Amino acid sequence: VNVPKTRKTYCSNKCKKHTMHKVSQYKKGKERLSSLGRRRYDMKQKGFGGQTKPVFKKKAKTTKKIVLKLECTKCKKKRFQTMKRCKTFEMGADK
Amino acid sequence: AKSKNHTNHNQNRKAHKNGIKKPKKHKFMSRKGLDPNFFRNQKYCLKGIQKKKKELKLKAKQEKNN
Amino acid sequence: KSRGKRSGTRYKFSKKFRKHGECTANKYLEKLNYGDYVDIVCDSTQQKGMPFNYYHGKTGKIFHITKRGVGVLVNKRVKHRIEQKKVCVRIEHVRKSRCNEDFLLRKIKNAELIKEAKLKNEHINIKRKTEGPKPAAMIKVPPSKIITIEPLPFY
RNA sequence: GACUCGUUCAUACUACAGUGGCCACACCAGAUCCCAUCAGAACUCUGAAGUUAAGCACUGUAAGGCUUGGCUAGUACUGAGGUGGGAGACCGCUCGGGAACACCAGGUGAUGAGUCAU
RNA sequence: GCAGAUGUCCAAAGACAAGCUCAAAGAGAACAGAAAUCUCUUGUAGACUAAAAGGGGAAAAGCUUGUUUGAUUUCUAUUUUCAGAACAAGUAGAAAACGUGAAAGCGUGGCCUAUCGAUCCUUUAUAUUUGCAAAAUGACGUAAAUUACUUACUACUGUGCAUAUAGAGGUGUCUGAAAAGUUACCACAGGGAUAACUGGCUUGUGGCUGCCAAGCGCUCCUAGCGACGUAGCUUUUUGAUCCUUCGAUGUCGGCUCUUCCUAUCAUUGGGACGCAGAAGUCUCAAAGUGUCGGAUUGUUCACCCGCUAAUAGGGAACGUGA
RNA sequence: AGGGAACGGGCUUGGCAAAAUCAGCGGGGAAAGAAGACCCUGUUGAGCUUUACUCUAGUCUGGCUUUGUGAAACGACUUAAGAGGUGCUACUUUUAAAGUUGUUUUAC
RNA sequence: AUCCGACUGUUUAAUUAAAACAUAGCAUUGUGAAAAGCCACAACUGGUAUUAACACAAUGUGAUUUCUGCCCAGUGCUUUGAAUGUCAACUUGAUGAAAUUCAAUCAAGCGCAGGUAAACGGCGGGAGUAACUAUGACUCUCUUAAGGUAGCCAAAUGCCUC
RNA sequence: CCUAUUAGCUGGUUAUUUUCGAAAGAUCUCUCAGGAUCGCUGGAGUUGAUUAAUAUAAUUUUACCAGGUAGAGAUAAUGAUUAGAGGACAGGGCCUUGACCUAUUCUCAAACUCCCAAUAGGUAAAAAGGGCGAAAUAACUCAAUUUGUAUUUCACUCAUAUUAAAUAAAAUAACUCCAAGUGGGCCAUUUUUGGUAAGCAGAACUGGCGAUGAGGGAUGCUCCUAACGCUUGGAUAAGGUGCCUAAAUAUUCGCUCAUGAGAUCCCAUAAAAGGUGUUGGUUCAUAUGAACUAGCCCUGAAAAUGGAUGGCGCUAAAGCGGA
RNA sequence: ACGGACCAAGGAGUCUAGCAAAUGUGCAAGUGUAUAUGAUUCUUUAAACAUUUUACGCAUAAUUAAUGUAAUAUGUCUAUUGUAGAUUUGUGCCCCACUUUGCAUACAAUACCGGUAAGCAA
RNA sequence: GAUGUUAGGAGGGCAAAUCCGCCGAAUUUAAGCAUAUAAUUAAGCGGAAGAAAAGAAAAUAACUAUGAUUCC
RNA sequence: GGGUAAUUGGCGCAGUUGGUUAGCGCGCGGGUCUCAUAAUCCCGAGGUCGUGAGUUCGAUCCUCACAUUACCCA
Repeated sequence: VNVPKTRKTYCSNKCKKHTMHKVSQYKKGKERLSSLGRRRYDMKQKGFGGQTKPVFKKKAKTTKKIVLKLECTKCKKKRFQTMKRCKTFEMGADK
Repeated sequence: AKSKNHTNHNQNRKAHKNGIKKPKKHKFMSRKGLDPNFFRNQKYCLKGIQKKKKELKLKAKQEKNN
Repeated sequence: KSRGKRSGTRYKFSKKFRKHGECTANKYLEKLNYGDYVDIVCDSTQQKGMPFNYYHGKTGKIFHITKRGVGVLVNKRVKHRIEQKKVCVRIEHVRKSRCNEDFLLRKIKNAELIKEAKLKNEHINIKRKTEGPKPAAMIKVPPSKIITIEPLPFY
């Protein structure tokens, strides 16, 4: 799957025209220790009792859905676009 | 043990026991998602019709009640 | 184990012998109005707006018209009851239904008969006749025309 | 007689042969321009010397195909009944419905709107 | 059950438009051949269309070229499964902004039918939308007034966190637990919904009896056989089924004892012979009488030694364990 | 014998069928025992085993505290100067032994 | 005469008395001591121990005779380390208004490098080849950590197998 | 003692009459001995009908649709497949071997189709509506403020006296609420998949058994008749009429002799192959010889306690086929 | 197939909490007087009786995560609009067709409230 | 610190329904199960009274503000 | 995912702003005789892309590629 780095498409925020967007790949980003869920999980894990929440270990599928971050070059507003899942994904590779 | 996977036996008898119900077939159907720019115009038509009719009736009522 | 959209439509959605090819240009000129009856026959040459397998050959009255599509209300039998189903198809997959044409012609002809009957002050039967037993007939036939039939031997 | 836009989408198709032309179609003359290519072949543009040779129209063929009818045939098959037959496989009867291939014969179109020429 | 296919692939293999027509065959052209390129004729698709298969497709849905990002944001009416819930996958539309084409139009991914995922949690985007429980934090910002706790007016106000909305991180047992064995020491609740035995139906397998006649039988199909085929009987084998029994029908063999069948091993009386006699083989009526001693093995089965007239085959809940 | 949940004491069709008793007997009552111990099921257990999941006693190690009194060495920090490349200024090294802290050894 | 166990002894009270257990003999392992080994205990404390390597503790094998082969790759166990990667709390430093967020280091363990099989254990396959035939001393080849050695056998261990 | 722990599992679960009356499908489920949820059922209630209509209908007629199963075909396509016949690219010695082409030919397909039934299925058959006009309204549509569309209001009027086809103990309707049980099914006819087959496994339609007795099939959960308050008469169905056993040793016409006759669907087995037994037909040869044919009978036809057209028995039938 | 040798007596859908539906009853935009108090009531009486003119529950208003906001709209004490529809009114005290009125309810259409989009936004 | 048959006194045990401290499960529910639930319960140890315990704000609110504890 | 190292000649290998270097593998000449072996020469995207900089494989950054440790709430 090849996707060009830029794309002239509809802007859905702060502009309502077809503007040039720079495209990139969304990344998950690290979970922070101060999030409410993480704090609750850590407090629960304290003490005796062992593991208190399920740990998933089936792992059926092998790929992930590809998410494109589109940034409008005018308003610098980011937007998300979901691609079909694929094994190989390059951005702006050779034609 | 092995289970009887499937059968349609007696289903027709069950269906016909309370008859094959027919749809009620009302006179008016909701126009919620049908032909906008047409049913909006119909709304305007109806609003104008009520305006003219009610203003005629109000004129008659005023001239008859003094 | 297989219940796709077009499962089991090998022959139903296939074009007739020597009748392949896209729909005729004249079909796009067909006139459709709200509330009139319409037949749902799937044209395989046009893929978008294709009706589901079940509704091929069914009839229903139009409840919606769009730029290139028709929403038609069709009765579907589900176990213990019939229920109304709004199926949305394209123009190519719909055709004017002749399920009413005898009724329409009867209405026109009966009206123009009732007018003249009332004009002449006559009582007429306007209902259909459901013809049954024929009257006695007094028929003639040449003797050279009667032929004697007897069962044939085996061979 | 002819043309344009259609309808039906083979009775309209295909092969071979014959006949037909004043404008009408067309073949045909040319490449400066618009345009187009390896190639003015095509496409596009400008023409009017020549020709029905072809396209096109009409016709023909113990022509193929297609189409209508007959016949296959009440045959094949089939709905309902049977304390019907038969060891069975299957096959009648009663009340009903009813094909197909093949073969035979005929046919090879009709038509809406508009326009041109006489 | 049968033949398969899916967990993908594609910035083009998506969108639009234009032009063109494909597979194959024949004929012809230096190298040049069955195949390499070119030309002509025929060519209803016999090609191609990502993949399985089935549909669809010829001035195209195929090939080539040009321009593009509609594979975009938001929302309805709905179809398939169906409870007419959800997901998912589609269909017809509407509000924006675009692409393409001269235009009519077409385009909300792939010509159509498959190609996928809840809550909670996390993550990153959006927001003139909100909160963090007595308050403030852009900022004394802008106007006036004095030595103040002055007065009016400002969409835009700290870190962190939490919220709302939208995608994503996955549950393939795919409407979605975080999960290795063994019990021949075993326990409990049950199950004839379910095995191991008889019995029952079926009889592939086993055994037995027919039909035909190519041949064998020195010649001669049928004295005796009978291949290639084909019709049956039996439940004496093993199968197949799971109908009865799991609040229990004591599941191998032998010993003992009785009875029954005949598909007769001997004995009785016959018929045939490829019958000189002798011995034998085929066969009929016939179940009255009889069918043994031992070595090895738990064996049934088997195999030897020996007698015999003969040492036949079977059944009786695989007869028979109060 | 039949049919029947496919092995009846009862049902159907037959054979038959004549009081009361004694002693034996082991064919049948699919005889008695006894909620099958084999097999399967149960989101019922238990014993046992492991590189099943999650923990835990014990054990190894580090930190803080108990923990006091001295010495030395080394390191680091702070400060003044020299040199290197280097845009009034920015970074590296060396020089003091100047003040602060940590470590390692050692003494009581 | 064969098999098993050397023997005396012990055992499943009420289905198994044995070839099972024990045994002497053999071998291995830990430990030099109250900061040791092994073990008990909630703590305090204790058993061995009124003990001290000719001892105590933990194992395997199982008289004698004759032997006890090869493999440290795997898994265990164990030995050395400032060359050494990884790591927690703590500590230190930077930033910040602070919470925080970032970095840095001499633990053990693992990893790295060794040792160990009377530790758990393991210990191959194709072809060709000798004046009859047969077989294959011999040769070639694949391959392992090592390719089952001395022995022994249709053994209470061999299906095929009567 | 916690503790009457828990049990999707086994057992039990106590008066009468009357009325209504099931399911053993389906979806999801760490689900397959369970549950929830639809469906089927009861009770309650309202709206309706009570106007021989209308709503309505497991029905038909009329009109119009859709189909690719049975059948048919191989020369129509694909896939097979047997043979020859005619006719100008290859090998050897004008000839041989073929290939190939043309027209034929034998035989086939659940995953083949030129064609294509029967049955099954759908829509429509007028009054809250239709037809025909005018006038208004709209921001819609159109080139159209007068093009169209839709709506509204006025007009006129479209069988109804049998009712816009027939028939209808059609309102015993429609709707709403609450809730039980059920969610192991099985059998018969017809169709069909796997299997050699099965009282086998799995499906389709309808009817039954379950949940249900009565008469008959001797006997029998499922067959035939027929479904059920308590009675008196009558007459029948299925099936029978020799006796068991109510009713014919009835009448009338044929066939059959069996030293293992035969005798009512399900049903309680019988085949290939034979017969110079007898009965009736068909076709050839100068009442003879043949060859066929199909009725009954016979051989083929052997199993274990003693034995079963139900028993007795029956042959001028009490058997078989009719009337 | 399992339980039942016999007889007597005992023997199993109940109680409470909480919700809903159904029906009866009272009152009704209100309803329930909670705890408690008073009062010649004090065997019964542990029940009955009572409650100086914004306690609390439920209802009377919804919607949103939420700061919050919150239902025609003052032209009119009219009370949104249709199609069916009960009842009523007249003409052809006992049929029906026209008028008249238009409950309940059903099917729609409209407004308006809260939230979300979109447009504008001092 | 000791020691005292110095003088005068106190504690010890029983009893628990209510009460006050400690210690502390599992059955069970989740239709499995591990956090959770059972439950700050049962069992265990200790200590009082006719009541015990709590109690005179390092309280609540955010209002026009309330005013120890306990109980309904 | 966090931390670490690595892949440059056919082999292996260490090396960093005024640099692609070597031993082994390959080719001939010559040679001290037969080897050795001086030397030329075959063998390099310094893993890949981007970035920094009179003067980089080099300095920074991202990608997959390998090996111990370590984290494994939908």
